[PDB]
Order: sequence, then C-alpha cells, then structure tokens
Amino acid sequence: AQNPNCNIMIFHPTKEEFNDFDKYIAYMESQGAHRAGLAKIIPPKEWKARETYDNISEILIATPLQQVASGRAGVFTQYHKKKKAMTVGEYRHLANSKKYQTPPHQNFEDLERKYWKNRIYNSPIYGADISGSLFDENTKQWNLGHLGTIQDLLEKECGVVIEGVNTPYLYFGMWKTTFAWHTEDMDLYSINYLHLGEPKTWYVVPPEHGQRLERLARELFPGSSRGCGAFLRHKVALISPTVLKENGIPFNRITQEAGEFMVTFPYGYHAGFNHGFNCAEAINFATPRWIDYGKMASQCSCGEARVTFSMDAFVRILQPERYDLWKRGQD
Ligand SMILES: O=C(O)CNC(=O)C(=O)O
Ligand SMILES: [Mg+2]
Ligand code: NI
Ligand SMILES: [Zn+2]
Repeated sequence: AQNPNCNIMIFHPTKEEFNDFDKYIAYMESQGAHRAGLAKIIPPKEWKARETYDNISEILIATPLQQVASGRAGVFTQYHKKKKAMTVGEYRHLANSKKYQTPPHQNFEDLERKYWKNRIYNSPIYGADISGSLFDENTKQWNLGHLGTIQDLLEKECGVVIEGVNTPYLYFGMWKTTFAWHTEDMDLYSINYLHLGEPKTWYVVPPEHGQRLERLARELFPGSSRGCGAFLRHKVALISPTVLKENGIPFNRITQEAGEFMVTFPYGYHAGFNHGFNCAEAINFATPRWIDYGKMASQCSCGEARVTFSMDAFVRILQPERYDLWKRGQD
C-alpha cells in the first residue's frame, strides 16, 4: 500500500504532465496521495494562471463575513456576521490596516502559534464564496473554470443525466480568517489555487480516520451534536492541533503559498487559516473513485447547512432513501 502513514505529498509535474488533469489526479492516487486527505501540486515553472493581478481591485465582495468566535482558544465555534459590500481594493486596504494586519513574526511556526493563541480574541473579515474566476481564458492547463463537470462525471459513470452546474469560487482572506473543520459537499474532491498574497495553513485528517475526528467533535461540541447528526456540515467548529494531539487524532499540516494548488480528497476533513491578505480560487470535482464516497456521505437535515442547487441531484440519485428528509432540511 502506497503512503501507509498518510503523509501529505507534494508533486512537481512537468509541463507535459500538466496537460491531462484527470490523468495526473489518478497518478497522484497511484502514489497514495489520497491517503493524507490533502496534496500539494507545484505547477511547472512555465505555467501561469494569468498575466498579472494588477487589475482585480474592482471585483465586489457583496457580503463580507466577520468571523466572530466563541469558546476557548483551542476549541471554538465561529459565526459569520454579514457586513456591508466592499471592493477587493477596499478589502485589501482593510486587511493591511493596523487593526487587521499580520503581526510581526519569525517564521510560519511562530505565526501558527500566534494564531492558535489569539484567534478567538479577534473577528477578521473574510470575502468568501464569491462566484467567479481569475484564470485567463487562454490558460489551458489546470484552469479551474474549465474542468470536467461533476454532472458529466456522474453521467459518464452511472448513465444518468442530471441538472446542475459546477463553477468556481473566489476567496479573499486576511490574517486570522478561518475555515472550519469540514469535508466537501457530498464528500467531493476540492482543488484550491492560491492566486496571490500571503499563505494559507491547512490541517487535514486522513479519510480512513475521519470518524475519529467526528467522535471527538461530538464530545467537544455536545449541544451541536444533539442538534444535528452531521453538524460539521455547518462549517463552524474549530479544534486546534494541540487538542487533536491530546486526543490522539491523526492529522497533518502544511502551508500553501501563492502559486500553488492544493487538492482535498473525498472525506478528507480539513481546516485552516490565512496569514494575511490573499486571494484563492476553489472548486469541487469528482473522479470515478468519488462515487462510492458520494453514496455514503453524511448529510445535515436540521436545516443549518443549506447548500447549492446542484447538490439536489447528487442526493436524489446517489442517496434516494435520504432524499425526502434532506430536502425537508433544504426547504
Ligand atoms: O480557502 C478556504 O477558505 C477554504 N477552502 C477549502 O475548504 C477548499 O478549497 O476545499
Ligand atoms: Mg477589477
Ligand atoms: Ni474545503
Ligand atoms: Zn445540521
């Protein structure tokens, strides 16, 4: 078995190997990359996502989210308070202000220490989940707006044509902006490209050990657990590496820098934080290997998780027993 310790693997494809996306994902899996839940892909030196980032300031962040924490430094939840619209140029200036900017630090480890010590005492503002793309239309390789769709994968594998679409999303971050512990909708893959700015630190639990994280989460968030049998779908709970280590949960960490891709694999729980002003683009995708994970994915039916139009068909076809109850949650 390849990668039996479930380490995060880092790949350096050549420009030739960067042509065929599906083939390269299958290659990484042949080497055991999925066992980690997360892999890094450094693009060939010849590749670029677009020519420059000099003209992005007028993108609108219609609903910036203030991430307010509750709990203790290592075990907390966050809620998202909606703020007034602002442009990316306005948001960059805010991220660089004295109130929100990255503090002085020695290295990524010192910054990580500061994040876990101090996150709860601040409420950073995240421009998340913005439909759109920063890839130039002429970028042919690993263009996250030109991937094969999940609906087409399901049709190819299973023969059933379904409604729905699959487009990318932009994320504008600042120091301390946080992504809570989660797997993807329907335990899909994700791919995330850090277009510009400061790094993003990731934490990940191997898919084979995801239920250990779930059991810890039920213990740490006991009211949320009684409220919903899949409350990590709400995407609000944070647990620090120190707490994970104290409770014996297998996990790994890595820092993504600008110009790098990350892939999350089906049922790979992940969480993390941004180091400073940045912009990422991410989208879900599927492969043949996903179908079995899609069939077994948990679902939130309490009503909190509320997701896209396109998830309907995935539930309806892959999980017809759950359909009814999950749709009640969605309406
Ligand atoms: O970058 C973020 O805030 C969160 N991204 C992801 O969870 C992802 O790409 O799967
Ligand atoms: Mg612009
Ligand atoms: Ni994710
Ligand atoms: Zn729920």
